[PDB]
Amino acid sequence: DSKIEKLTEQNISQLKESAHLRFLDLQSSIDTKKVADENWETCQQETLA
Amino acid sequence: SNTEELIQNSIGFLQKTFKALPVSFDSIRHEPLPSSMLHASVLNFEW
Repeated sequence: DSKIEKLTEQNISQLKESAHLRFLDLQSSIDTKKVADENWETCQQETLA
Repeated sequence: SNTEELIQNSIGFLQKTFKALPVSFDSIRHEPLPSSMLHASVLNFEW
């Protein structure tokens, strides 16, 4: 009746798919940005040398 | 679980399919890959 989601177990699977996707997307997002930090740092050290 | 193994199989299949194509790097830097060079199976998301 309120916006608290639906107990009907037919979209519980839809939640399960979403949980796997959003989580995996966030995991990739941070993995990418830390690689960028490692690279730009290395390039800055190289120019200093 | 189901989705993780699904993704692993899909990424393997994609890696193989894209390793198949002959288009060289410099050829694609300046010219867009035409649609014919891929089978209509890879498109329409039947994998």
